[PDB]
Amino acid sequence: PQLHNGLDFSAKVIQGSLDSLPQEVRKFVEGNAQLCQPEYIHICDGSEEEYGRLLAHMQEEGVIRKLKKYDNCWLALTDPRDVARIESKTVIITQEQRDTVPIPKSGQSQLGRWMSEEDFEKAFNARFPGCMKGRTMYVIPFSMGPLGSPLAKIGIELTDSPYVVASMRIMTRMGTSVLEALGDGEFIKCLHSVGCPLPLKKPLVNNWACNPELTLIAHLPDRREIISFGSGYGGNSLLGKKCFALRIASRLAKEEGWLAEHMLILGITNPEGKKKYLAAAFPSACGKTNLAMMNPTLPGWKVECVGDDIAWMKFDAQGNLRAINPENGFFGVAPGTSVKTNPNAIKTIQKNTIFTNVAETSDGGVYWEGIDEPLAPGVTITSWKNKEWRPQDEEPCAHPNSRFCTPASQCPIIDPAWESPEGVPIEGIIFGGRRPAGVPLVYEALSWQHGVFVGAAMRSEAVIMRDPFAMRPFFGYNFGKYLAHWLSMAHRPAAKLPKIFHVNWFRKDKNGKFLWPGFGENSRVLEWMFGRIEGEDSAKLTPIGYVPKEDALNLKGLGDVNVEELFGISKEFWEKEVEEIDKYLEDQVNADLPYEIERELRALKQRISQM
Ligand SMILES: Nc1nc2c(ncn2[C@@H]2O[C@H](COP(=O)(O)OP(=O)(O)OP(=O)(O)O)[C@@H](O)[C@H]2O)c(=O)[nH]1
Ligand SMILES: O=C(O)C(=O)CS(=O)(=O)O
Ligand SMILES: [Mn+2]
Ligand SMILES: [Mn+2]
Ligand SMILES: [Mn+2]
Ligand code: NA
Repeated sequence: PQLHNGLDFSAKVIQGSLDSLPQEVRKFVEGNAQLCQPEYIHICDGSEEEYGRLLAHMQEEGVIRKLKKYDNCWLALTDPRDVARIESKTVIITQEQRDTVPIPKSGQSQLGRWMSEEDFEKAFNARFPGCMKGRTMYVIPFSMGPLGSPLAKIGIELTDSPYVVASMRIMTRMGTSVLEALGDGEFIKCLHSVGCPLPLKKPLVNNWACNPELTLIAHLPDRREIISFGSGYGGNSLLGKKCFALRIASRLAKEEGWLAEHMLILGITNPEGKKKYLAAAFPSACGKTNLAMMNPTLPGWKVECVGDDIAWMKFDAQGNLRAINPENGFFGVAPGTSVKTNPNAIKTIQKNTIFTNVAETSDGGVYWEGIDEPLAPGVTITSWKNKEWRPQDEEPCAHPNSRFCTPASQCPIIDPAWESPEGVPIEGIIFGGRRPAGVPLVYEALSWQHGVFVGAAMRSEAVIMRDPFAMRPFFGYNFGKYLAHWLSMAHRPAAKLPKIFHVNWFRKDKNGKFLWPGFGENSRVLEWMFGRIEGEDSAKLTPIGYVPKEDALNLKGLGDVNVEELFGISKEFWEKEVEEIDKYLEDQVNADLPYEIERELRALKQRISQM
């Protein structure tokens, strides 16, 4: 088979074996080993020992610190240049631009960023050759969704970051059982490098290898490849999450008749013990995680979490909309997480949890803005920038996009069906964002077509930005075709279309205070939705859809909440709103805008005119 050694990197394999790997997985590893020139190859087995030893190695290297207050919890602090998903360096490669984004009239699309094959190939060749010199290439075999669910898909991530390996063990199902379940089946090829070959040319900040200048997160859906360079952070480096499970998957979903969405999934149970599942799409930093593991204030009600971020949904042969959480953990925002805003998070993150860019207490614990847990006198705080921090410093102690990475299995209210291979049946879909004015607390769509329009029309504070379906950063293909795909669900055989709602937690009076207390009190909104799905006559028709009737919302124990301002619908506001939606859709979607969405816009405009 060889004149010399071939492309045989067997000699550098430090765990597992290239002979054990399926043939196509072997080619992927060896081809990229030849390209990236790692010193060693580590094939991940997913075991506790591997995990423990990896964490101890990172500990030795100064990459993570042990949080000695908790049971097996860890803290990573990044280079301040590498702190979040970067949309501007995120691209999708296709033959035709129009398959990736609609061609905007104004010239700049907000619906994705296309790059040509030719331009990507140059970018790739300027980055990856030799990029892993002196480092270990980890081979991470992972399943998005419960192992052997008919809805689950398998990936292989190659990375030179141990932090990514650890984080992927929490956020996916990874190891030898995935390889065994995979066999000779297809898989998504995920390549990641932090982009800092040894010896280091540039100096390392906070022991966090990254390369901001060359950062590029690419998707090649026709090759089933995700190729990410230069960032070690979250959605840029944990390739199963946004890159696979939203961008690549949304495209697969369209081709195969299912849906891959930026949605939490929760089970809600009323005082009678009657149970329904709801899916909800809010943009990043707009409260999915708070809702997904809500502690409902209303007596007798019970919320259980299936997932807090991604939903894969498909109508089964019975016509129920079946949803799975393709993730295995929560990669949740840390700041804001108190006992009051999110008690079930506080209990999940006690053990086996990795923290990134939060502050550290002198007694080995974690701190962040809005934690609402005062410390004993004498307890001092090390910031996320590794410096001493008093409450009267100008800066925050934790970065605003600082995160925890915690196993889903540890959540006290994790739903008993959260790993059922068939998924949970969705009966309602909720859209929402941050709107300080105009938009009531809750309303219900008049039809599937109106509901799809409601999704398409979503807007949210960062400056109120457009974020249709909470998917603006994540569409794997043409948004217009995405809308067509959603609308097509109405013509499926026996499909039982969920009720669609829109919510707004963030409406404010003219002094800028929140008109609604929210958090646990949002169970009062979910009550209404529950009843409306049941067929109850609790709804009054308005121009924008159905709102709750007077006294239909249980406001017992809230007292003097202003229903007037909170449910108010202004003609003047909504005239402006429809005009802005019209111009956006005309500019950003144009020829790919489905007729039915145009019709809903014309209908909404007409209903508003009659006010
Ligand atoms: N006023 C109000 N704010 C809320 C509520 N729920 C969440 N928030 C706010 O939303 C933020 C937390 O939401 P995140 O966890 O960042 O949002 P997310 O949707 O999980 O974001 P990703 O994980 O990045 O997708 C904090 O600023 C909270 O104050 C609510 O019911 N009322
Ligand atoms: O931005 C989001 O919606 C996230 O969930 C965080 S990340 O996975 O993109 O880093
Ligand atoms: Mn070393
Ligand atoms: Mn998200
Ligand atoms: Mn979240
Ligand atoms: Na560090």
